[PDB]
Amino acid sequence: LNDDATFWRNARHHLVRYGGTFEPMIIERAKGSFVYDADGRAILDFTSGQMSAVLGHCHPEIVSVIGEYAGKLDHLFSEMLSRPVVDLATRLANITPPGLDRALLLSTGAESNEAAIRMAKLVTGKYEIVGFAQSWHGMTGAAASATYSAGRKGVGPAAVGSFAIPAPFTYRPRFERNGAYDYLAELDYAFDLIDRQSSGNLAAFIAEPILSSGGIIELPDGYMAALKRKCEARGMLLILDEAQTGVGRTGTMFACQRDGVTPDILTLSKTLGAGLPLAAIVTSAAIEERAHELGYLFYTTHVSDPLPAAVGLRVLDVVQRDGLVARANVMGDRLRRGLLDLMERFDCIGDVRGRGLLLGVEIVKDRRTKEPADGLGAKITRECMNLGLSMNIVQLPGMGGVFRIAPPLTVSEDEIDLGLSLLGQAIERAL
Ligand SMILES: *Cc1c(COP(=O)(O)O)cnc(C)c1O
Ligand SMILES: [Cs+]
Ligand code: NA
Repeated sequence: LNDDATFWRNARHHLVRYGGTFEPMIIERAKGSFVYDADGRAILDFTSGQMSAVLGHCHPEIVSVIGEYAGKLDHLFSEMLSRPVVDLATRLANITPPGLDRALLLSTGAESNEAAIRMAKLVTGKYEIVGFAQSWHGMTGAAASATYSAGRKGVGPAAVGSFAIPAPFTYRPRFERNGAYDYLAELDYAFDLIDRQSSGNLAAFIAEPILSSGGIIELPDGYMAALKRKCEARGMLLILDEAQTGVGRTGTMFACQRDGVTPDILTLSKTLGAGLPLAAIVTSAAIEERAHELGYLFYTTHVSDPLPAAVGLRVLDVVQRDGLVARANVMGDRLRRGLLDLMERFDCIGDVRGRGLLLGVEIVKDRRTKEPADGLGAKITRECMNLGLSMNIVQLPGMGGVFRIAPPLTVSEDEIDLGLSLLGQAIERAL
């Protein structure tokens, strides 16, 4: 049972709390689309762990590659190359858009964004970084300085030159022109303000193609292209953080492929490691050559470690051959349809958005007022867990609570249906 007195005693006495509250269960195993508590109760994992397990839990091919390299080639001095590293870097060059040629293999998402930001500052000779007002790029210094959805208070100044602009959000538009939401004009207006504040040192703009922590805000048609042009006109690099959108989750191998806009640097992490700590940045040959000429440094314990690289390569092999990018579209559309059906039934569902298997459901009190539903969102989430459905709701000011729904790309039709059913029941009893 989950009530193990000594487990909870040790947890309270010895864990640093780091945000939120801990779930009241003891997870003892995980397999595929489910995690199991100490009573053996299966819980449907509708967030793929921490928005990361694209192949689901304990996929046999990952188990196989992990054990193989753990016993054969594990960790190396960072100046020593090995085949998993060169193969993964080569695969990444080959599956990312033309213009992204060279990779750096790291461990975490914040870390990949730090490497990208450092590279942009170095090759531009500048230091100001612009991100979105509802962004999430990680907890470490430069990534946190460009993170606006949370965490900026109580911990002193952010990095010098940190700026944000509003993200285009079609469900809660606040910039009108000719009686309609003109998000491109909003983007111009924002950059004019950036330009006036800048010391003339804009190095890069960093962006998630779909803002996850910020409420599953998808950049609308033509926005990314317009953003890239704002960067080009200012000699800024565009860094796209695909920690959650990359590796097929949104229905294309990388979300940047949907808009056809190729960033100067692409960062990958959560979905690349599929649960394991592996991350990466990919950039063009021209930018990498210039960074090298200027002495680029990003040396870490695990940079180019063969075991993580071997895992990432197996993850890409599985996604490609089992056609998991396509599954994200088919299971994603099945899930979306089911969510829209719930929306037909429940007035509290104000919006269903997102792409592929990265969907968002926003809870409101009034669909006309779009008034956030205080407490209802939390209620629904608690009822889901009681029903055996693991969910996550994110709450930002001026917005209703948003469920972030991201099941493994290996999720079955019956599992999508089970989730939709448990969600409807949870709403029914939360009301
Ligand atoms: C998870 C996340 C990060 C941070 O990755 P960590 O491994 O937590 O440092 C970076 N970018 C996005 C968009 C993420 O959601
Ligand atoms: Cs290493
Ligand atoms: Na490429």
